[PDB]
This record gives sequence, C-alpha cells and structure tokens, in this order.
Amino acid sequence: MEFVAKLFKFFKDLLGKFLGN
Amino acid sequence: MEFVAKLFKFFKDLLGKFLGN
Amino acid sequence: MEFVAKLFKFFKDLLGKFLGN
Amino acid sequence: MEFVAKLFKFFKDLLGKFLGN
Repeated sequence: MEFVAKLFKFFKDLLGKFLGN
Repeated sequence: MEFVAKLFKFFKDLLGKFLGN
Repeated sequence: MEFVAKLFKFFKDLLGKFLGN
Repeated sequence: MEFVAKLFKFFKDLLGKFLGN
C-alpha cells in the first residue's frame, strides 16, 4: 500500500538527521 | 561502535521482516 | 552525529583552557 | 597534580557511562 512511500521518506529524514547534511 | 551498530540493527531488522523470505 | 559533536566541544573547551598556549 | 587526576578520571567515567560500553 501507500504506507511504504512514507516509510522510506521517514528513513531518509532520520538517516540524514543522525549524520551530517 | 554502538551508534553505527544500533542504526544498522534498526535498519536491517525492520527491512528484513518487510521482505519475503 | 550532531550530538557527540557537542561532546567534542566540551573537551577542548575545558581541556584546552588549562594547558598553556 | 591531584586535581588533574580527579578531573581526568571523571572524564573517563563520562566517556564510559555516556558512550557505548
């Protein structure tokens, strides 16, 4: 379903937050 | 190192259950 | 991460202070 | 002198309890 679209978008945010840039 | 291991443990374990086996 | 970068600010701010420049 | 060892030890405890064991 469309849930998976949010998940990666959520991860991209978290991963970028935990690192630089 | 904790932080890399912790982040990996989150990413791998979550996505692994997502995918078929 | 950004968070441990705060820690490194902690060490030089203190440790460098003592030692003669 | 003594204060140096105390502060150092303290830093070691900080790095231990704070960062990954």
